[PDB]
Amino acid sequence: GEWEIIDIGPFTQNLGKFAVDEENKIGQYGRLTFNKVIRPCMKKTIYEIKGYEYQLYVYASDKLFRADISEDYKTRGRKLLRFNGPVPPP
Amino acid sequence: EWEIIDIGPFTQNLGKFAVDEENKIGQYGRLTFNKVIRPCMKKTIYEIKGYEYQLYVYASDKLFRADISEDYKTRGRKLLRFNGPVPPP
Repeated sequence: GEWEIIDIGPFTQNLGKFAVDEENKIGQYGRLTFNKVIRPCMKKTIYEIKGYEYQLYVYASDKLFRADISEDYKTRGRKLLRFNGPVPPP
Repeated sequence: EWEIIDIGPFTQNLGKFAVDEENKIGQYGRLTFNKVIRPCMKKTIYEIKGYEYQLYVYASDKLFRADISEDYKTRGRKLLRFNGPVPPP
């Protein structure tokens, strides 16, 4: 799915040390001394839209072509991937 | 993952862009755009942005709940929340 349970090895423990260190920067508690991270540890893989791809039946010089275009999400920057033809009508 | 969109002005505008970019390379002589017809397909491309972690961490022998965000591209980490003390899982 999008959520995953990971193990409590060095990488996970190091996350724990990071939490405590950043918490001491704020100070909502007393200076904290890192002990250990215990199970369970949850990992959420965050997905984001990069861009889009379009498939298009397009007439040019009275010839049927199949054109594909990629568009970026943030910038709407467009690019032509492929342009083949003539091809048969749907 | 695949989606059908109508052949309205926006779609036609994609057609105008495809022909124009083809003229720049030129693998089909000078072409003149006419129109785009059905069906038009749209595939939405997703990419990993980062990660969020839920931790049970002992600090000064108290059990806290910590949430940390980690970015995919930059490896940048941030502490989102830090509550406690909390009961053992």
